[PDB]
Amino acid sequence: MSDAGRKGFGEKASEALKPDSQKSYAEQGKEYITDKADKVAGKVQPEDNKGVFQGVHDSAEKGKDNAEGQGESLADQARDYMGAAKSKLNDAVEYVSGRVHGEEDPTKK
Repeated sequence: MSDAGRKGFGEKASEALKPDSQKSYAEQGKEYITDKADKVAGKVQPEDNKGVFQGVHDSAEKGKDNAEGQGESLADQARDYMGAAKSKLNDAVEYVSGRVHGEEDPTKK
């Protein structure tokens, strides 16, 4: 629940959720075009052709998908990790400072 500039983790975060690496998208895209060249061609009425499904199915071609300013927010996941480091750290330090000088010999050399 937030939205603002992030640290170096931001870039990586967006990369993690996304399909990193080449992914199988390589084939997905290619096949996508090949599928279009078939519809655009088949849709034509040359000296010989036919296809009633090519029309009713052409409706599926629709699909733009725009952008928007909503969804998840790493800012919420960060505040959780950060705040956890404080409580966890203060817990260790208090123990360390108490051991270095308290729960250990006087160290007389």
